[PDB]
Amino acid sequence: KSTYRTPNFDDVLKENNDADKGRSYAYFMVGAMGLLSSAGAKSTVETFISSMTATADVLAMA
Amino acid sequence: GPPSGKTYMGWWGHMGGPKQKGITSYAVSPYAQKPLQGIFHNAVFNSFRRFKSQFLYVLIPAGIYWYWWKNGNEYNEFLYSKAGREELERVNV
Amino acid sequence: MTAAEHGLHAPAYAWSHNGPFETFDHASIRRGYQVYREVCAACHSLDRVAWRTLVGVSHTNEEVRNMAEEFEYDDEPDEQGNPKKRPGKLSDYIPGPYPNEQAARAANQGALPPDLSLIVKARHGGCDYIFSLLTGYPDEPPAGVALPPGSNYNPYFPGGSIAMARVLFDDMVEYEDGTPATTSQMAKDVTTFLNWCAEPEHDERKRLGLKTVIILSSLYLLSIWVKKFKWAGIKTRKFVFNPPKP
Amino acid sequence: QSFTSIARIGDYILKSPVLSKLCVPVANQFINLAGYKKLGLKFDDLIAEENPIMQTALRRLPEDESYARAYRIIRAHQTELTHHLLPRNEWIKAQEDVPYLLPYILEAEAAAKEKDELDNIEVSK
Amino acid sequence: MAFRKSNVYLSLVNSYIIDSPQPSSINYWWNMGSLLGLCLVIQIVTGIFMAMHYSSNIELAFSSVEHIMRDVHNGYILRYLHANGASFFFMVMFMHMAKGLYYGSYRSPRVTLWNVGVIIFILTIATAFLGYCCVYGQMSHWGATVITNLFSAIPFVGNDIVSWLWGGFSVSNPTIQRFFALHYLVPFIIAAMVIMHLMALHIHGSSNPLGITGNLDRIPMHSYFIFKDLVTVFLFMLILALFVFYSPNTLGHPDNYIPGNPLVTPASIVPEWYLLPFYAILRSIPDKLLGVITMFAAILVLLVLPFTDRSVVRGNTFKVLSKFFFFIFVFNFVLLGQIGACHVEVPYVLMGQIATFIYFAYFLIIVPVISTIENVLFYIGRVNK
Amino acid sequence: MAFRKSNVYLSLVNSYIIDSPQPSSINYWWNMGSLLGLCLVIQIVTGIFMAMHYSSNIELAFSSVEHIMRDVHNGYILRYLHANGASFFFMVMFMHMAKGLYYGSYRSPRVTLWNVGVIIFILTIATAFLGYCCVYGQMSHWGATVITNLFSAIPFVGNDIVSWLWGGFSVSNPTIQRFFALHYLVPFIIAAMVIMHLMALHIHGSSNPLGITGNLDRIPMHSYFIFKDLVTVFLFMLILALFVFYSPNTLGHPDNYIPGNPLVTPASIVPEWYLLPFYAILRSIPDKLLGVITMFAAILVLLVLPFTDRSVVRGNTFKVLSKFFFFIFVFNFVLLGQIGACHVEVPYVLMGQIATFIYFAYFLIIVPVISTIENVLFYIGRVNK
Amino acid sequence: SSLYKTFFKRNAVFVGTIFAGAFVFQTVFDTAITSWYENHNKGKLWKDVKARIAA
Ligand SMILES: CCCCCCCCCCC(=O)OC[C@H](COP(=O)(O)OC[C@H](O)COP(=O)(O)OC[C@@H](COC(=O)CC)OC(=O)CCC)OC(=O)CCC
Ligand SMILES: CCCCCCCCCCC(=O)OC[C@H](COP(=O)(O)OC[C@H](O)COP(=O)(O)OC[C@@H](COC(=O)CC)OC(=O)CCC)OC(=O)CCC
Ligand SMILES: CCCCCCCCCCCCCCCCCC(=O)OC[C@H](COP(=O)(O)OCCN)OC(=O)CCCCCCCCCCCCC
Ligand SMILES: CCCCCCCCCCCCCCCCCC(=O)OC[C@H](COP(=O)(O)OCCN)OC(=O)CCCCCCCCCCCCC
Ligand code: HEM
Ligand code: HEM
Ligand code: HEM
Ligand code: HEM
Ligand code: HEM
Ligand SMILES: CCCCCCCCCCCCCCC(=O)O[C@H](COC(=O)CCCCCCCCCCCC)COP(=O)(O)O
Ligand SMILES: CCCCCCCCCCCCCCCCCC(=O)O[C@H](COC(=O)CCCCCC)COP(=O)(O)OCCN
Ligand SMILES: CCCCCCCCCCCCCC(=O)O[C@H](COC(=O)CCCCCCCCCCC)COP(=O)(O)O
Ligand SMILES: C/C=C(C)/C=C/C=C/[C@H](OC)[C@@H](C)[C@@H](OC)[C@@H](C)CCc1oc2c(O)c(OC)cc(OC)c2c(=O)c1C
Ligand SMILES: C/C=C(C)/C=C/C=C/[C@H](OC)[C@@H](C)[C@@H](OC)[C@@H](C)CCc1oc2c(O)c(OC)cc(OC)c2c(=O)c1C
Ligand SMILES: OC[C@H]1O[C@@](CO)(O[C@H]2O[C@H](CO)[C@@H](O)[C@H](O)[C@H]2O)[C@@H](O)[C@@H]1O
Repeated sequence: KSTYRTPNFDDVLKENNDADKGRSYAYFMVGAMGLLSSAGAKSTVETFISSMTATADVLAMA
Repeated sequence: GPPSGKTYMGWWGHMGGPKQKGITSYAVSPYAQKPLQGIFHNAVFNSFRRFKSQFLYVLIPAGIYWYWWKNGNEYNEFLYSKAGREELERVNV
Repeated sequence: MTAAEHGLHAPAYAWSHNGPFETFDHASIRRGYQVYREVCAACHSLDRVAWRTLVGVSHTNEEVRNMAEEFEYDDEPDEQGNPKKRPGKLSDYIPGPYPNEQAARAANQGALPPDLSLIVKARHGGCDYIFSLLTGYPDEPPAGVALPPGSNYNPYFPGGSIAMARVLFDDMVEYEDGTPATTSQMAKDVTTFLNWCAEPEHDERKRLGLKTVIILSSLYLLSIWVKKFKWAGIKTRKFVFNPPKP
Repeated sequence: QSFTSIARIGDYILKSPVLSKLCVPVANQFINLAGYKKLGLKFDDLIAEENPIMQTALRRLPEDESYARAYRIIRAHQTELTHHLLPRNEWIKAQEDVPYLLPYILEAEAAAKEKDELDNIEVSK
Repeated sequence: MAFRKSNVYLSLVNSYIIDSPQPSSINYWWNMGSLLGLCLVIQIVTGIFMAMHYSSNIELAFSSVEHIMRDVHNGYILRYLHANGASFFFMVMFMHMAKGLYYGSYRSPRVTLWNVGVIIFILTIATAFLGYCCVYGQMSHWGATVITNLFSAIPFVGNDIVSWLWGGFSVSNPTIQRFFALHYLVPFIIAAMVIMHLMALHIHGSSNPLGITGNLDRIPMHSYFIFKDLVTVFLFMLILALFVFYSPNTLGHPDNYIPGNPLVTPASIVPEWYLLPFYAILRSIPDKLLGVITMFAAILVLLVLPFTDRSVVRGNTFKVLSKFFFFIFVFNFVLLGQIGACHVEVPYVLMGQIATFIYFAYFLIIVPVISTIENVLFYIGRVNK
Repeated sequence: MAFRKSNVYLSLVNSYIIDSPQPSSINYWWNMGSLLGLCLVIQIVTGIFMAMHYSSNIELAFSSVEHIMRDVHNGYILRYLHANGASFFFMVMFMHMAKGLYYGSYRSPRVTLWNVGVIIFILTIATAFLGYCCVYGQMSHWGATVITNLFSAIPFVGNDIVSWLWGGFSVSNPTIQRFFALHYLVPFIIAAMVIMHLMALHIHGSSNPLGITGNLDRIPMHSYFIFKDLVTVFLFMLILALFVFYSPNTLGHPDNYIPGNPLVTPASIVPEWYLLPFYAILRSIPDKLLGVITMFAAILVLLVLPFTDRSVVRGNTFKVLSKFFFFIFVFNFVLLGQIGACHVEVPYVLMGQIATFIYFAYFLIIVPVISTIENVLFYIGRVNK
Repeated sequence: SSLYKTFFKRNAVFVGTIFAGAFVFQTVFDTAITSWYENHNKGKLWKDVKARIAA
């Protein structure tokens, strides 16, 4: 078999209808994963930091 | 830097494998492939492949142990019921 | 282990707080406090519960303030060094009935009524067990069972022999909201109140759980899609061998 | 376990009509159930190589077979990573599942054994 | 060259997490290691933040955990994360170890990797023990009591070691305070041990599901595996979240919600689930000394596997008999755990004794016998004479 | 290859402690590093053992240290070693840093080495501060108050950070307990930084008193420097033992033998001796914010040395003007410390302000001017054109 | 998808936007969840019971 004859990738390739179909999907997916990871990270950092603030039992305004 | 020992793995450019000749490989950019739909086309279709090929190696020992457990569990239940106090006095002390 | 020793399994009642999306019924919490105060408090403490925690949950600031002010607490000694008392405040903890373990056992034939602040989490069965115990005292023990002088039979209690006698009887309390105070209704109410004592974070815990699980579920599916994309080139990589010429 | 030892026991069984009629069928069954042929590998491709005997053997293996081994290995990792099997027409057939490395392994093992014996010989004056 | 390769610090990050050559075919079972790293970090971070509101004094210990549950903002999240986190830490370590058993990861040249791992397992169990004691509930007191007494089985100096560990006449104030001190220490030793684990892993790289060389087709750690690990990181978090917020106490024991009492051992006493199999092993030997020895040997026997496996190939992928017995072993391990959760009663006692023998026989008999048989089977199933 | 070089773990020990090529001419000043390692180990070990008898509760802290002092066998030795050990740690660190300024150890290619060092210095100071707070004497309380309040200078979020560090209205229970938790944590962070420190040292090796290349004549770390370091180790232990057994409280403050009182700052309040120079710098500025900034800049300006040293040769060995001004710097630092122990009074206030100026002028003005001048002196003093 | 292109045009979303989006998401998501949660539990919350208890 000649190395110049590229094997069949038809079942994997998409018809050139929108070359950016995959890109946009991939970028939205990455973008959303990063958005939610950032929200999650901020919430986690805040959860720990806030646990160091005055506990419920020492806020007595006697 | 000091000389450390030889191992069976190296690094990029001298990994430690045999010389490779005659193999040609091809690949296509993920950006040029159908926006991932193989999650419910060749994953759910080809699903249970890893199942029906290996399940017996897991199911038989699983079944053997489950039966042994249920059998011993029921025997215990009987031994501690009114109907089993006679056999309980025997097998115990 | 014999059935008696095990104790009867407690059935699953439909607590309105059973379920990932359910808060406690606060009206039931409020009613439960009354049952605790009028029926249980005389023998059982609630040492880890501070008055201020009832506020915004089952009573208003005023209602709790007034409830607390009915009890005395050790104050700071006067200028001369003599001890002095003071009315309780929101920062104080619900006062117990006994000064020490000895006084408690004396008022209960040698037995010690445990603190109930964690009773719901300190027993297998949770609410179902507490409820079943409170409403599970038969009029007489089963035939053949000899009961230790001073004991009471309850199938749900391991061994069957418990130092606490049945205390819940129809209409021994008069609910403020006009609810018929039947034994089971009162049992349902205190158990709910006791669950709050043990898990005051319940409502808030579940709310954050919904948030956390939706974010992570999304994050999980997202990560799979992203992974498949970054691996697409490798997953479809093709190989061909052409035996080299010697 | 050394291949010399495996061969000694295996040859013994293979020469005995009684044992051979009893064991070989079970062994054939075992190899088909093993499934490595469905991945396109020959048994000798499965031998753990991180030891001096195998390194010696793989060094001595002729160029052409060495390139062939490399292909079967690479093709297998790829197939395995995709969670598929190769099409049947690419499966190694029983006729092809030949012990190509074995002779090199036995040779290397015998040399090391002799070297070990000679390193520890006693002398009788 | 790139700054990530030339910089003294970044080059370490680069070699272990970025350019590290991974076998192209390692499956999801190879994601357990990164997960154990997450666990350690989760455990340490949550522990430190809780440590800020905890009191080791035997009289304030239990209430200070209650103080974290009730008064500390997000305190119940910290505690449930820590407590449930410990459980997940063990479930993941069990899978990581099982992955090792199944794929012959313990085999040469990865013996040191395996041995350091056995070290980590022991430190992790000791750490978990010490942490549980700090709560000072009924299970804590009696667990501290039973486990410290394990050393009383050492002849002659046995009882002195126990008095030394206790720092008194029984588990008391000095015992809880040092246990908390030690609980804080060991996680840092484990981390040190993890680094050694990774150093051994690095000189040989990871193995693969085929059990053969990965040298012919490696793909960089960065991107492929950094993102593949993220998948399991999120699934681990999702499941831990399900337990933490929706079922935070199903993996624990209600008795630990009752303050420790030196005069009463609850009839309902049961060790933490992850310790149950070892507990069952010890309980199977009707002799004090022989009982502790066998239980400890149950962990140490993991060290003999590199020598009892006679197979000429690494891993169980192509071995029918080995695959079958591997699952017998796994299921025997679960049964040992279930036995541990039962009472010392007739059917269960014999079953435990039988399961205990099956546990040791796997490493000492079944593995070496079956592997030898498979070597011959692969040979006679093809070679002609 | 020798097993010490081939083994994955021993090869690290061998390259850092055995075969490491050391410049043949390094003198005893290069023995401070190993001494600092000894200090860290002394602090960690003595600390862990005391932690076993300590109670961070504000109501129990002071008494728990007294319990260690009276009731714990050899407990006074632990505390006196830990306490005096802290001071020695700082005296040896000051000499280690001074050694650096003198021999130009901060310059290329060792700036990363120096910067990590500055990081370690800060971490150690914070650790020592947290430790002092755990005794909860009169100095502990007020030290905690002043130092946490240092952050109230940050605009807008200032008072919020303080409230967060305190965990309440003032230095109280939540503060002492978290400070103990963090006191236990930072020393492990320092250990990790020390590894980064040693990593950066290793790729370039040590410098020498001649300030020139050591590549033409290296001698192995083992025997030579292993035994030379032993000399200073014993000396260090001898002097430290003298204080621990014969003068345990000379380096301390009597006021810290008095339980913390939230309503009374003693008129005799003085910071721990090793912090005095920095304290004097802060007092020299009649403005709150500028005071804390200048004090922090006093530590950060150490990072500027690699750029302000314009000299073409490394070290002061052959530099008359630099050698002189270096000692002006050392004694000025000592004086700043003396001013620190004095009351805010007339002669002292001006002296502190001028000394503070000299401290900064050294790095920003003196070094660059003097080094430039010497560059030209070395040139015209021989070049005949 | 043109919906994506109109906003980012073949470029991946930048950090700043990601972070900015995370801040908007926290507020909006919290409100939506609390809202759904409280409504699902109408009649059980203290604020609902406080309204009932008027005598
Ligand atoms: C109580 C405490 C528990 C804490 C532990 C939580 C983490 C669990 C880890 C699970 C694990 O290690 O299982 C590994 C096995 C091996 O699997 P394999 O041969 O490598 O995979 C081939 C993939 O489909 C390739 O496929 P893929 O393209 O990479 O996507 C795979 C799949 C991965 O899903 C996961 O999250 C992995 C478990 O994504 C999906 O399609 C799922 C959509 C809902 O995966 C299985 O077979 C799972 C059954 C055991
Ligand atoms: C302070 C509280 C905490 C600190 C406690 C630890 C103290 C250690 C720090 C001191 C230090 O680093 O001093 C370094 C200087 C520089 O010295 P050098 O130029 O390199 O030495 C040439 C050697 O004599 C060669 O000679 P040698 O053959 O190595 O023996 C040297 C000498 C070493 O003594 C020591 O203990 C080292 C300080 O032993 C003796 O003969 C005298 C015994 C008293 O040593 C000095 O002589 C100081 C000069 C001012
Ligand atoms: C001190 C010693 C401790 C050690 C004890 C062991 C730990 C306890 C066990 C916990 C779970 C571990 C399960 C086994 C570990 C994973 C096994 C594995 O690696 O399986 C790989 C296998 C199929 O993979 P293959 O690569 O071989 O497929 C061939 C492709 N050509 O995949 C399969 O066959 C499918 C996997 C089936 C898993 C079912 C596990 C059942 C576990 C019970 C759960 C416990 C809860 C009570
Ligand atoms: C944040 C800021 C950090 C910096 C703070 C600095 C604080 C000061 C540190 C305290 C001790 C000072 C250590 C002195 C610094 C190193 C001294 C040194 O290296 O001196 C070398 C010098 C001669 O050495 P040569 O290598 O140049 O000899 C070449 C022969 N051809 O040999 C000499 O000069 C003789 C030795 C001089 C002894 C030092 C005396 C000063 C002692 C201070 C007393 C402490 C008071 C409590
Ligand atoms: C409705 C109000 C009450 C509630 C909710 C309640 C609840 C409980 C519960 C849950 C237990 C734990 C049993 C166990 O170990 O599982 C208990 C024990 C006990 N209670 Fe009560 N109780 C109430 C009223 C009383 C009264 C009025 C008294 C005192 C006369 C009393 C005396 C005791 C005693 C002595 C025990 C010990 C049981 C034993 O160990 O045998 N209780 N109670
Ligand atoms: C804190 C616990 C541990 C950590 C962080 C850890 C981490 C890791 C990591 C990151 C890997 C590489 C990826 C993988 O295969 O998952 C690995 C591999 C390995 N670990 Fe661990 N490990 C731990 C405990 C253990 C234990 C207890 C054992 C054994 C008793 C063990 C045995 C192994 C082996 C044998 C490998 C190589 C697997 C292979 O490549 O086939 N590890 N570990
Ligand atoms: C490998 C890491 C760790 C493991 C496996 C571990 C495990 C445990 C376990 C099993 C418990 C009892 C859980 C319960 O039922 O409540 C516990 C408690 C505790 N741990 Fe850890 N721990 C780890 C690290 C840490 C660290 C580094 C600290 C100290 C800074 C810490 C501080 C505590 C505290 C304060 C408690 C008491 C509060 C509680 O009950 O959760 N832990 N730990
Ligand atoms: C716990 C803290 C520290 C430890 C354990 C440590 C340890 C060491 C060691 C073992 C050496 C080699 C031998 C020697 O020169 O004494 C060294 C060199 C060095 N260290 Fe440190 N160090 C510490 C802190 C610092 C600090 C605070 C600085 C500077 C602000 C620093 C600056 C240096 C420099 C510049 C060198 C190279 C000196 C030369 O070769 O000329 N170190 N250190
Ligand atoms: C490695 C650097 C360390 C330094 C510089 C250091 C420094 C200090 C200082 C200045 C004090 C006050 C001494 C006094 O006047 O009484 C102190 C106290 C204390 N430190 Fe550390 N420490 C270190 C590490 C540790 C570690 C790892 C622990 C472990 C928990 C620890 C535990 C304690 C305890 C319990 C006290 C209070 C008892 C006492 O006064 O000695 N320290 N530390
Ligand atoms: C102790 C071990 C704990 C965790 C082990 C897990 C290992 C994975 C770490 C993930 C880092 C991802 C960085 C990707 C990167 O830099 O590539 C950057 C791209 O990064 C992105 O697109 C950001 C996507 C959002 C990342 C999600 C954060 C993960 C949540 C953290 C949870 C972990 C505790 C290079 O991109 P480019 O190659 O296309 O030019
Ligand atoms: C924060 C950590 C900083 C960095 C950590 C690395 C520092 C290393 C300091 C440790 C010095 C102790 C090394 C002793 C190990 C030497 C022997 C050895 O490695 O034998 C190993 C086996 O070791 C084990 O089974 C146990 C590991 C010991 C765990 C120690 C806690 C043999 O390995 P070998 O090098 O001989 O491999 C080739 C032979 N086919
Ligand atoms: C240090 C790692 C600890 C994280 C362990 C994760 C296990 C699941 C429980 C997480 C809950 C903690 C906070 C919480 O309750 O938030 C909840 C939201 O949680 C999430 O979104 C969790 C997803 C996790 C993403 C984490 C990214 C990685 C961490 C980076 C840290 C720099 C509630 O949020 P909230 O307080 O309402 O603002
Ligand atoms: C200062 C540090 C010290 C003393 C460290 C000691 C470490 C010991 C071992 O770790 C290496 C040990 C934890 C490990 O044994 C190998 C476990 C499997 C022990 C398993 C174990 O648990 C129990 C438990 O949890 C209980 O709870 C209420 C009660 C128990 O009996 C009633 C047991 C028990 O009978 C056993 C065998
Ligand atoms: C959770 C951890 C936290 C909040 C850590 C904070 C760390 C801050 C800094 O470390 C980097 C800080 C310790 C360091 O500043 C650079 C020192 C030189 C501060 C010097 C210092 O000491 C004093 C002291 O010791 C006292 O004792 C009785 C009393 C003091 O006034 C009366 C002072 C004082 O006026 C100053 C400036
Ligand atoms: O404390 C109650 C008291 O009642 C006795 C009377 O003989 O027991 C009978 O009555 C109890 C209350 O109705 C039952 O709980 C008990 O089961 C029944 O036998 C005493 O035994 C007991 O001390």
